[PDB]
Amino acid sequence: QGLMQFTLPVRLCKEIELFHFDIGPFENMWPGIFVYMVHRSCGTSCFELEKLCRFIMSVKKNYRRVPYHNWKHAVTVAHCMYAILQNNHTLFTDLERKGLLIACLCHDLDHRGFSNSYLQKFDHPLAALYSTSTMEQHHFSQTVSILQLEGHNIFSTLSSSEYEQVLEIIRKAIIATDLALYFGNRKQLEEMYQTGSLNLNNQSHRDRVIGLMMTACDLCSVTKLWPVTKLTANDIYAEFWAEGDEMKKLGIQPIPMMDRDKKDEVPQGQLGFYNAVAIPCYTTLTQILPPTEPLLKACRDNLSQWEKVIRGEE
Ligand SMILES: Cc1nn(C)c(C(=O)Nc2ccn3cc(-c4ccccc4)nc3n2)c1Br
Ligand SMILES: [Mg+2]
Ligand SMILES: [Zn+2]
Repeated sequence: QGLMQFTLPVRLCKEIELFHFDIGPFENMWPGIFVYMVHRSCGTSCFELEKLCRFIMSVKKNYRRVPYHNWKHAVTVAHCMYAILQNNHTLFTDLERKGLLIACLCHDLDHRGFSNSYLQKFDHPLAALYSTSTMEQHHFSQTVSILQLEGHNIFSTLSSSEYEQVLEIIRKAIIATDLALYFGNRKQLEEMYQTGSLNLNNQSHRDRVIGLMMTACDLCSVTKLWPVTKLTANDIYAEFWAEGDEMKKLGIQPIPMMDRDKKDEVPQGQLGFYNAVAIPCYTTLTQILPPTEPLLKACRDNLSQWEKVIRGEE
């Protein structure tokens, strides 16, 4: 009988319920922040704590020391999904809520800071094992691996068929973080909502809405207060530019997003992205799940902050 709660300090206990929460620069608190989120989202009974803790720590170990796709990203993306699940209490099964916080913390396992594009032009062995969504099939592969280490099976009290449902929600959730897949997924959801045929009882439909949720959580840097958003931009471009450096070494002109000699275009490159991906993403999500409106508001605040960078007012 487990009378053992995690409690956070007052400021965190209050801020962590808000969508724009920043998990802070103290790495050693991030595991307690995740367990706290599982317990409130899912219950104290969801996972054997010894097993949960061991799993968290093996996930941490299999994230690399890159500027953006790192352990802090993992925990950030999982906090966004917690906030979505907490403002949509009744819409999700017990299994989706277990699976989705895990999917979020695993979604970029063993990321090296390179796009799928660069793996295919480098001719990386993972581009032969997996032809599309290369890094994403790999992240799911790494998650099965850690799940199958001794003491690390956190679903060990699910039946054979419940266990297979959760691993299938985790798989689809990780594949959907392939931003190449998002454009189609969002248009479909857009039509389904506007012709009125979107049904949350239809598993193929649920699967699209989770997919969208995964895109929203993954991109949640654009939904933070401006000082966080802006400082996280530096880390994103530090990967993008290292990737352009590697493209130039293969003898290919990278796109300007990856070319550090084109740092000047960055504010205009963020507008493109906010208009072409982020605003559309958080728009369709608010339409399907009205309580996520604060992600769209925050996103429109950061688009307005980037227009102010261009008009030389910062
Ligand atoms: C959060 C977040 N998650 N992702 C995947 C992104 C992203 O993809 N951001 C982007 C998109 C397109 N861009 C074009 C340029 C750019 C720069 C200089 C000169 C010219 C163009 N910069 C861009 N940045 C952001 Br934010
Ligand atoms: Mg990813
Ligand atoms: Zn990610």
